[PDB]
Amino acid sequence: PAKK
Amino acid sequence: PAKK
Amino acid sequence: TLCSPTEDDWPGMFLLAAASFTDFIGPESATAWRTLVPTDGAVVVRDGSEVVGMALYMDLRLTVPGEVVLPTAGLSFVAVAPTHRRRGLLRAMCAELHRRIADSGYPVAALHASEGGIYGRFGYGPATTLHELTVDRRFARFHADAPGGGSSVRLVRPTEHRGEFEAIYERWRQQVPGGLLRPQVLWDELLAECKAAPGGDRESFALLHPDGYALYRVDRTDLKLARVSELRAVTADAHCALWRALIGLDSMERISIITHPQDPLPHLLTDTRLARTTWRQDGLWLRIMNVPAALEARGYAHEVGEFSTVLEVSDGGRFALKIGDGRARCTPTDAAAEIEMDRDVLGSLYLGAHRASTLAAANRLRTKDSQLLRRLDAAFASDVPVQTAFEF
Amino acid sequence: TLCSPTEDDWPGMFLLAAASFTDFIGPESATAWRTLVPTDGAVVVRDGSEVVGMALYMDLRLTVPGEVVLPTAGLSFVAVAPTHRRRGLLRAMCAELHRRIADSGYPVAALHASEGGIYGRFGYGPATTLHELTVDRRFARFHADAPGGGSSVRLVRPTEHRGEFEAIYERWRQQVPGGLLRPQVLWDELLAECKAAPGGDRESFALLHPDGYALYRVDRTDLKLARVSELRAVTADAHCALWRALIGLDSMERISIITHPQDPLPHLLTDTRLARTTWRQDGLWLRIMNVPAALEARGYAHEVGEFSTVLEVSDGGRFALKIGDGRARCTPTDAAAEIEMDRDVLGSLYLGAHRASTLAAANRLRTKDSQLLRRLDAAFASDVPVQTAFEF
Amino acid sequence: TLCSPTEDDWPGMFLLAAASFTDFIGPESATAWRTLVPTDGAVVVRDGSEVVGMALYMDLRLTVPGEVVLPTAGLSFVAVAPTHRRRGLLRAMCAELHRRIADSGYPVAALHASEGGIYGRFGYGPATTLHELTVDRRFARFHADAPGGGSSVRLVRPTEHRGEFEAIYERWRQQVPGGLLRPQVLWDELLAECKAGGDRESFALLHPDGYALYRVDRTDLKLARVSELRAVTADAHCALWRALIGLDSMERISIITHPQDPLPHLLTDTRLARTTWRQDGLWLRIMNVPAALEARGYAHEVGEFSTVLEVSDGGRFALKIGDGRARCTPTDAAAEIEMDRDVLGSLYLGAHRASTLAAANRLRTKDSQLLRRLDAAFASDVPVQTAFEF
Amino acid sequence: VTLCSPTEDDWPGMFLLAAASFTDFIGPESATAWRTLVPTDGAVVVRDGSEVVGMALYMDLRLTVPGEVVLPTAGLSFVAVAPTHRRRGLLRAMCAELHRRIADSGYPVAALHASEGGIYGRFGYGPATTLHELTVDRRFARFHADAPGGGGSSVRLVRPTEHRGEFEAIYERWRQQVPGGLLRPQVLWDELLAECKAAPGGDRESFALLHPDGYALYRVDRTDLKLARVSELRAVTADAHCALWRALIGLDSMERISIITHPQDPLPHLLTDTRLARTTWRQDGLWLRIMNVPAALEARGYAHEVGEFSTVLEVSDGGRFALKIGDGRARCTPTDAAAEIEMDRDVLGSLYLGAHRASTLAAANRLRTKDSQLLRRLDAAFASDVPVQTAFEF
Repeated sequence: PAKK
Repeated sequence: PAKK
Repeated sequence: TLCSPTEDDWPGMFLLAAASFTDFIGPESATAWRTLVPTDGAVVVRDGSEVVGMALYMDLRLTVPGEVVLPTAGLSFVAVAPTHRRRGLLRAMCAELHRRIADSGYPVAALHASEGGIYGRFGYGPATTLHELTVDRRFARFHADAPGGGSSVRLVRPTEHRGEFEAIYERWRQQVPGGLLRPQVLWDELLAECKAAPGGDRESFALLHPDGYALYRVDRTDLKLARVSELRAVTADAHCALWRALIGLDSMERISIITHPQDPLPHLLTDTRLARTTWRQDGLWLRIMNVPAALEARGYAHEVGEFSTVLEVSDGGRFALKIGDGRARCTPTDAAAEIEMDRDVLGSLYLGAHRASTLAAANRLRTKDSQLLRRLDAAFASDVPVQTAFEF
Repeated sequence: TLCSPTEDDWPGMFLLAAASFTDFIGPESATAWRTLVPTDGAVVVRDGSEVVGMALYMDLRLTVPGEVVLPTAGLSFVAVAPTHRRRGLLRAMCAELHRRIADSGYPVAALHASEGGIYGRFGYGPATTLHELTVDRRFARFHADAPGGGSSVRLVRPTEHRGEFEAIYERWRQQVPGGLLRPQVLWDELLAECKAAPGGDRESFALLHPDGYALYRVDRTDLKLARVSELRAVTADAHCALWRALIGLDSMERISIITHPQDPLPHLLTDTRLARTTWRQDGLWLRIMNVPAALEARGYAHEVGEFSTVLEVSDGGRFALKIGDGRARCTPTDAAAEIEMDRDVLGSLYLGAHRASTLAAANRLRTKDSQLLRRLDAAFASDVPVQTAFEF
Repeated sequence: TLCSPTEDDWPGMFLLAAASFTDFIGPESATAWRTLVPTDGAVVVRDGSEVVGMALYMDLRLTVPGEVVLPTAGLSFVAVAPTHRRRGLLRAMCAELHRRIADSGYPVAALHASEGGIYGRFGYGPATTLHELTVDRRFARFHADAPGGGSSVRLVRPTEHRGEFEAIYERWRQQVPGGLLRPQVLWDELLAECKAGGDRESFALLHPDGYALYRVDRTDLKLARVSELRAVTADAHCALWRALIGLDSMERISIITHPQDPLPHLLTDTRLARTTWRQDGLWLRIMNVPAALEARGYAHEVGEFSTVLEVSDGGRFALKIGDGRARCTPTDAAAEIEMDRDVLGSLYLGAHRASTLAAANRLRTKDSQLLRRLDAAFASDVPVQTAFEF
Repeated sequence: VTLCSPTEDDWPGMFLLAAASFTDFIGPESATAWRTLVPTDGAVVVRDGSEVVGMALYMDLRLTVPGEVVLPTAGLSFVAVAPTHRRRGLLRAMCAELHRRIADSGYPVAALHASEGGIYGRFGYGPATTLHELTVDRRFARFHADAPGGGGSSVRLVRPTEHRGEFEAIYERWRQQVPGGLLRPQVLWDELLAECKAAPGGDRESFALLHPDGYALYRVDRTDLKLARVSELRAVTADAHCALWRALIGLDSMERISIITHPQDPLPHLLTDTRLARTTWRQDGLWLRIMNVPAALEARGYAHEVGEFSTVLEVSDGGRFALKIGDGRARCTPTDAAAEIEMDRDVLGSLYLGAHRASTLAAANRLRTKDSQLLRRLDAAFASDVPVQTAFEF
C-alpha cells in the first residue's frame, strides 16, 4: 500500500 | 483423506 | 422410524453413501472401518423399505494436552437422502447417537466437517487448524542454524516398511495433542492406498528416518508438484532431515503439505516466505460430552497462577472450576456463572487452537472480569502445538 | 563513495526508485513522505555522476505490548541499481544507517519486505502476520451470539469525514500492539487515494461508526469483489457493526480484507468456514537495536511466575533478564548464556507473533532448560492480539 | 421516514447510487436521466439526516403487440443502503410508487432487474428475453438465399449521423413489441459514450433502413461487441451483418439480441452463430388489468372465445377475445383461469407461452382447450425485442 | 473406387475408420449392438480399389411427431470419409445412394445428429429440434409457492441397473406423447444400463431418482466434483417433473446441477428466481430431411386454433405440392399449379417438428412467399401444441  |  | 441397522441394511447404507460422498472409499474398504463401530454405534432411518438417512460413531482414542488419552466417539458417515431433506432426520439422528455416546461414558465426541455451518448448532466447535504449506524447492536454502548443515534418511517403498511406520506413528500420537490411535485395519487401508492406481493416482514413495517419516507422491495434473500426504516427526532432527530430503527432490518445482499452524518449516529456511501458506481450514471438531471429566483429564499450564471460577455451558449445566499447578478440579454447581459459552465454544478452547479472548471479542463466550479472560487464554494454551491426525 | 544526499541527489534517487519499485507512489507523493525522514536519515551511493544505490529510515512511533510507544526507525526506499548489483552496496548502506539509527537512540528499527530472504541476515525477523480473509457474503449469516441481532453505521464519502477517521485511528494505534502514529502528511496522501483515478482504481467508499470505520472499494477486474483496504475498530461493537454493514452490500458476492490471525470475524458468523483465509504473509519486520531498552519498555504477562535468566544475541552481546509482575529488568552481563539466538529471532518474539518453542524446534534459538522455554512463550505472549498498521 | 425528495436530497441519492451500482452513469448523466422522472415520481427514506433508501419511475412509452403505444412507469434507481437493509424499506417505497403510478393512470410499469429473485413478489414478470449470439466470423459464409448476395451500408462516426439513427430508431421502436421511445436526453447520453484508458472507440454501420453500433472489446482485441443493432427491413438486417462479418481484424462478433433473430439462418452453418448467454430483459407489472388487455392487439388466427380471468390480488374479469381484440369487464362469476400479477406480465408481450407457465402451475385452469387458445391469442405476430436498459 | 454394400469382412475396417474419425467412438462391442438396428442393405462402404476409405449407414428408428403420430425414420449415422480421400466426391456418392434406398424402403423422413452445422444443409437436412443446457446453482434455489408438492415424498434414490423395467415403462410412455421422441429398443437399454456402472479412472458412478410417472439419471462431473450432470430427465406428468427437481435441488453435496433439455422446460418458472436457471449452452439437436412430402405433411397433426386455408408449396428440387390444412389434419398431393410458397428441402425439415417459426425463416429469405397472411397461418399451423424435445443422440 505505500513507498517501497 | 477418508470415510465421509 | 429410527433404529439400529441389521446386516441387511448395509447394502442400502452404501448406496446413500455413494450418492452423498464423492470421496466414498467404497463397499469393501468401508467394511474395514465398520469394525471400529461398536455394538449399537450406528443408526438408520428407513422409509416407513429403503434407507433414507444414517449416522454412526467409531471408537477412537484422542490424545489431549499433558499427553493424556481420552476415549472419543468419532462421528462419521452422516447423511440424509435428497428426497427426505429438511424433514427433522439429522436432528433426530444426531440426538440419539449423542444419547448413546453419553450412555457409553465417552467424555468427548469428534468429527471432520463437510460444511462448516452445519455442526455448530449440535455443540461441535473447530478444535484443530489445517494449514497447507507449499514450498518452491528450487529457491529453498536452509538456515545455518538448521540441524545437519552420511544421511540417516532413506528412500523406500512404503509397503515394504509397514512396521517401522507404526512404531514411529505410535510414538507420535501419544506425545502430540490431537493424535489418534491408528488400529491395524487403518494401516491395512493406508498401505493399500500406496499402490499405483489404474489411470488415477501415481505411485507413493516414502522417506524413512528412525524418529520419523514422510509419505508423498507426485500430483496427477501438476507433474512438478509433490504432495506430501503425511509427515510424522517425533524429534526436530527427523523433521529437519525429512524436509532436507524432500527439498532434495530435484525433479519437482514445488512441495506441498497439509500440516499445522506452528509447523517449524519456515524457520528452517533462510527465506521464511518461501514456505507460502496456500490454504487454511478447520480440521478436527470437538463436542465435549462430559464437561468435568474432559476438563479434569486435560493438562494445564504450570506457568499461570492458581485461580477459581464458575463456568456455564448454555443448555449444558453449570460447573465450578479451580485450576492450579497444571491441573483442574471441575464439579457441577448451582452457583452463579462468571463465564458463559455455548457447548461448541468449549470444544474450540479444549485443544488450545483458539484463544478465549478472540472468542470473547466475538461475544461467543461472555464474562465480566477481564483478568479471568486472560487466565483462560494462558490456562487452556497447549505446551505441545496441536496437530490433526487423520480424517475419519 | 557513500554519503548523505544533497538536494540535487533527489531527482536521481526517484529514477532509481521508479526502476526498482513497480508500486512507486511517485515524485510528488514521495516528497510528502520525505518530511518524515530526519536530518541525515538517508544515504546514497554515487558512481565515483549518477546515483546507483540508496536507503533511508523515517521517524515512526511503534506501539508495543502494554500500550507503550517506542520511537522506531522505519527502514524504507532501499534499492541498488541492476548495473551495480552484488558489489557490497547494500551491506555498506544497511550498516551506516544502523550506525545512525543506534546513534540517535532508537531502541528498535522496522521495515516491510519485498522478498523474505534478504532481511534475516541484517537482524530483521518477521514481527506481525498478514492474513487475508475472503467472505462469500451471500451465505454469511451472523451468529445469534453476535452483537446487535436503528443502525449506528453510516455510508459516507471518505474525504468529507477526515477528522473522524483520525480520532478513531489515534485511539486504535495507542491500544493495539503494532500500531503506528499516522502523521498529517500520511492522511493527506490516504484521502488523495480515495478519489476516482482516470481508468484505474474505482471510487472508494467508507463505512463510519463512532468507535470504528472501514475503507473499501470494488475491485477493478472482479466487479463482484469488495476489497476492504482498512478496517479500524476500537470496540467489538464497531467491529461487528462494520461487518454487518459490509455483508449488507447486496451488489457484491465477496468481501476481502488484509487483517490479522486473531481477527474475530469467523466467530461472528454461523459457519466459521465462510470466512476463508486465502493468503498468509509476513507483515512488519523488527530489528531490536538496544536490547535492554526494548525489553524493559515492553509489557509482559502477569499470569506467568517470576523468573531469571541470561540471554545471548549472536554477535550482539549478552544480557541478564529477570521477568516478574508483568515487567522486565534487562542489563548487560558477561555471565554464561542460558538462551542463545540470532538478533532477528528476538524481533519475531517481541510483538508475540511467533512462539519461542516453534523457533527453538527449528534450532533458531537454543536453550537447555525446557521449563525456561515454556516461560518465554508465556512471557512474550501478547494480551491484545498483534496487528499490522500500514506499509512504509 | 418516507417522503418525496427535495433538491438537497440528490447529493445523498448519488452517494447511495454509486455505492449500490458499479455501472453508475455518474452525477452529470443522472441529471439528464432525471428529466424523464415526473413531479412526485421519486421517493426517499431519510435516517430519522442522510438518505438511506430511494426509488423512482420514469415516463416511458412502451410498444406492445398490434403496434400500440402504452404510457409506462419505468422503475429504476431503486436502492437500499447496506446499513438499513432487511428493514421493510424497499417494501414501503415500492408500494408508494405503485400507488402513485396507479393513481396517475399508467396501465403498466416496467423495469430491468439486477437479480431475478427480488421482483416476482412486487408483481413484475420477465417480459422480453435477452439472447447473446457470438459468431466466429472467420468461418462465416452467407447462404445463397441471403438477401443481397455497390453496397448500401457505410462505415461512419456515430456522432456525425445522429438524425439518421433517430429516424431509423423511431421507425423501429414503433413497429416492434418491446420498443421504447427514446427522447433527446438519451440520444445526448448515447452519443456521449461513442468517443473513446478504458473503452475503445465506437464505430457505426449506417444503412437507410437500419444501423449497427459496435466497438472492439477492451480485453479481447479479436472480439467486436455490437452494443446496438436496429433494423427495420430484412434487407437492412442482412446488409448490416455482411458488413460486420466483413471486419477482417476480428475473429468473433458478438451481440445481445432476441431469441427469434434470423442471423443463424442467414449463414450456411446455423451452428456458427453460437448462443453464448441467455437472460430475462424487460420486466412488466400490469397496473390496470382491463386497460392493458383491451389496449393490446391479439392473433386473428384464433377463433373467438370467452372466459373469466382472475389475478390473485388484482380483480376478476370477463375476458372476451376475438378478431384480434379483447373486451375485459368486471364480474363475480366463477373463475376459469387464475394467476399472480407477474404471470400476466410475462404473457403480455408474448415471449412466454401460457402452456409453459401452466406446466409450472403459475397459472391454473381445468380447461386445456382454453390453454391452447391463450397461447395462440397472446402470441405476438412480430417477434419481441428489448429496447434499452433504464 | 467403387461404391458397394459391406460384407461381414468389411466391419473391422469400418471400425478402424470409425475410431480414427470419431473421438467419442462407443467402441467395437457397442457398435455391434447398434448394428442390429441397421437393416439389410442399410450400410454402404467405399474401398480404395483392399481397405475401406469411406462409410455411411442408417438405422430403423421410430420418430414421434405432433399429434402423437409415430413415423418410421431412417436414422443416418456412422458417416465417415478417410482423411486420405477427402475433397474427392465420396461423401456425395455415399449419401446419394443411401437416400435412394431410404426412398425405395418407404421412409417418409430421414434424420441425424450433426458433427458440424454447415455440412448437412446441402443434403436436405435442417435442424428440427433445439438442445438447451440449464444450470441451476442449487444453493440459492428456492421453489415458488405455486409449484406442485410443496408428508412423505414419492421420489426414491435407486441404483439404475436394479430398476430397468421401471425406466422402460416411463420412457415408452414419454416418447409416445412427446414430439421428437424415439423408440428405444432393447439393445440400447442394454448399452445405457452398461454405462451406469463406475469406470476405471473415467466416468463416475451414475445414480437415479425414480418417480411413478418420471425418472432422472445423473452423475457427478469427473473434473468438477461440485457439479452433478443430469444426463437424462424423462417425466410424463408435471408433478413428476417438479418432484424430480426438488430431489435434484436437494443434493447438499453439489453446488450446481446441469441438464441438456429443451427451450420450453418449465424449470425456471418452478423457482422463485427464474434467473437462477441459467441457460449456459444452446445448440441444434435432431436434424430432419423430408423424403416423401405428402406422406410426411399429411401424417402430422396441426393446430386446431387456426382456421381452414389452402395453398401451393414448392420444395426447391423436389416437385410441387398443393396443401390444405384444416380441423387438425392436412391434405397434400402433388401438382403443377403455381407455387404460393417456395423453400429448400432442409427448411421443411426445420419447420416440421415446430422448433423454428416460418416468420424467422422468411425474414432470412429461406422460404419465400408474397402473402403475409399465409405466412402468419404457416407459423400457427406448423407450431406444435406439445413442446418439441430431443430423445437420444444416434
